[PDB]
Amino acid sequence: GYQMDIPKFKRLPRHIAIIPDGNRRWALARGLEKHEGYSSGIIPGLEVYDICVKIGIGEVTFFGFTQDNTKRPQIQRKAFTDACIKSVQEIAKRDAEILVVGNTNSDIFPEELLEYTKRTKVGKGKIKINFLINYGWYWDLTYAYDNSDGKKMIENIASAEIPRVDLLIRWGGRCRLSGMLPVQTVYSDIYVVDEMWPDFKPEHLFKALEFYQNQDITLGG
Amino acid sequence: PGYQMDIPKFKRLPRHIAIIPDGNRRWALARGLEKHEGYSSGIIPGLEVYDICVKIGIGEVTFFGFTQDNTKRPQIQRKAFTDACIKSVQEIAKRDAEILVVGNTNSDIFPEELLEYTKRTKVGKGKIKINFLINYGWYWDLTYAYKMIENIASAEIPRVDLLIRWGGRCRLSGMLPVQTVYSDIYVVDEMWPDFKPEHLFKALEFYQNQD
Ligand SMILES: CC(C)=CCC/C(C)=C/CC/C(C)=C/COC(CO)CO
Ligand SMILES: CC(C)=CCC/C(C)=C/CC/C(C)=C/COC(CO)CO
Repeated sequence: GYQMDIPKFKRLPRHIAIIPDGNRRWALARGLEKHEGYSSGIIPGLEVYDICVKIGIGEVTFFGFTQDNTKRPQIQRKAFTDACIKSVQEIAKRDAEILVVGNTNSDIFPEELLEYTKRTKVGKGKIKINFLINYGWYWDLTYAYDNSDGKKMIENIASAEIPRVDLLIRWGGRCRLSGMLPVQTVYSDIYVVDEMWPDFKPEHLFKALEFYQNQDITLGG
Repeated sequence: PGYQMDIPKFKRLPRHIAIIPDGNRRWALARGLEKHEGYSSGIIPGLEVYDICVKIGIGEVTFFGFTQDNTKRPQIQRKAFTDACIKSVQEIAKRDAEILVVGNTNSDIFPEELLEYTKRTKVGKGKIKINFLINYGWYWDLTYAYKMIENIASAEIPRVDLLIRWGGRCRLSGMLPVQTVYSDIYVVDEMWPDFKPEHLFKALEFYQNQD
């Protein structure tokens, strides 16, 4: 990417979840149409990827779009779907183990991303990058209720390949999960960046990691 | 002008508030008390939240009491938080509420005293729903189903609009994963025993400012 001066951390999360929210508000603030902000959301994700590789984060899960999101106008659906496709394809030009998780039994799931629905090594690998594409919390839990029993259910949710989230970072100033991986996020420390996702700065992630290293982790204990 | 600051008028209210009354052990340690001594100082704060919610007309409040995960803690701490949870429900039972306790009753950790409240119980004039999670667990809740999603253990408890957590941590600690998927979360840095009405007022200001 480009040269940064990255702070030293005493403790790092194994698995970060990213909610790249605020693209529509960012676009409206600059006098663009709501849907135009998604096309300015790709380079921020590449900056997150570059920082995580440099500091040695093992796994990053990006919130792409949910089944709930596909209720929005067509022009928005096309914009966020196009940006999700480009994002996965950009990580595919780099060093990663890519996994896409979402409901592939839908016309809404992009054909371009089917190849990534089993973990796929690109370049040298050595960081796990997950994308939630046509994901839904309800679809995720009900996958287990249908296809499992009892103790087995939890192990058989749709997102079962994605492990517990240590740190969840959300851009766009809202403090809410928007149904991201309810099972993996029961204990996650949540950090909210007030700036919209397209206004990403390395300091956003540095401040989130400073927050994480200051937390007492009990995982329900 | 009066003893207490007046309860503000809010332009938007949540239908359902979740409360995580965290920080009791850190509060106790900071005062030079033993870890388990914080819990008994967390009961009056709950009654203050109850009183304020009745005054503004909040429809439903769910209090995080203790989880199955929490019963991994030392016996002296388990007895302290269990005793304080029992007292809390009994104090609401002397007032005006529709009380529901949700939790795994199939345990010698679940207090016999609260079995009568595992079906929704109208006390006094009712007019507010008060829920307590007692020996609750997210894993127990989701697996209880064994349509299935609508038959989770906590099915009677609706979507949480606003979740307020004391003790400065921004995390759910497995509180109602299904009901909290879209919840707005407000964190109070002060430990729960240091509850002030302004904590709840600022949380409600936060909620009414959301889009
Ligand atoms: C690693 C890389 C390269 C990109 C990762 C970030 C990403 C998926 C950017 C695509 C833009 C996008 C649809 C963000 C999703 O925002 C959601 C919440 O607000 C839905 O509207
Ligand atoms: C409505 C009323 C009156 C009281 C409700 C609050 C209550 C049950 C107090 C009881 C003691 C207490 C605070 C327990 C909470 O501790 C948990 C959080 O950290 C442990 O996991």
